[PDB]
Amino acid sequence: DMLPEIAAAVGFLSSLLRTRGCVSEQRLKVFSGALQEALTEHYKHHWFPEKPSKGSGYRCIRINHKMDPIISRVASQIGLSQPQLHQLLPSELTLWVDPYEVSYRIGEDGSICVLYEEAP
Repeated sequence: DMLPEIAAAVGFLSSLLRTRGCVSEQRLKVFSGALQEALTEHYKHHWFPEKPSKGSGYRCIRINHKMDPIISRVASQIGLSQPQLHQLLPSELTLWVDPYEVSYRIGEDGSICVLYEEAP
């Protein structure tokens, strides 16, 4: 039903902001909630538990020269600018949020790390 995978993904980003930033828990709670909501809306029509790769490119969260637009706008709601995000988050991040598995990679050549796995 998407909640756990989205929650794990948002929990990861929130943890990066807590550790690297000086961001209050009030703000981190707003950020976590709003991002969970935003991604739930974004992923609604692009979530196929029986085919986890289907929609994987659409759902993937990327940070390059550009910040991911959903992260940017939710971050703005808690008073973080994109320049700040560029500094607080890893610079070459890919975060895949798929049915039964959330994983990520930092840098084009970095390891693939599994954040969340669960059995269908």
